[PDB]
Amino acid sequence: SLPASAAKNAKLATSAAFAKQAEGTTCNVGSIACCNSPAETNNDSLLSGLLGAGLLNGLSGNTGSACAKASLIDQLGLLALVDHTEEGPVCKNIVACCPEGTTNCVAVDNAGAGTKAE
Repeated sequence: SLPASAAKNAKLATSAAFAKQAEGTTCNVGSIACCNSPAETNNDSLLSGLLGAGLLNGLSGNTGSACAKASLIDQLGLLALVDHTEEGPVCKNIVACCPEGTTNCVAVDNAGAGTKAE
């Protein structure tokens, strides 16, 4: 357990499929996130505050589908919008780009269901 030792990668532990996602979807590395259906992301009343470790916001124009970033995943690991498959840690539903700090996240999918090439 030694952070930032010869590590030139900052992916989702593996990504792979999530990397194909990050290549197929127009987003940014330090603003890469996953957003889930509001009823599930907000399933827990504490979950709503759990995703906002840095006082962040939800989808741009849609207060409900909040997005947790890869850094947030290494901070808490919000399983509300994260799904696990043998391809690695991947999106649960909606893929979008979200800033760490304070502002909404932009969605470049919406109606694609956050699919990834294998």
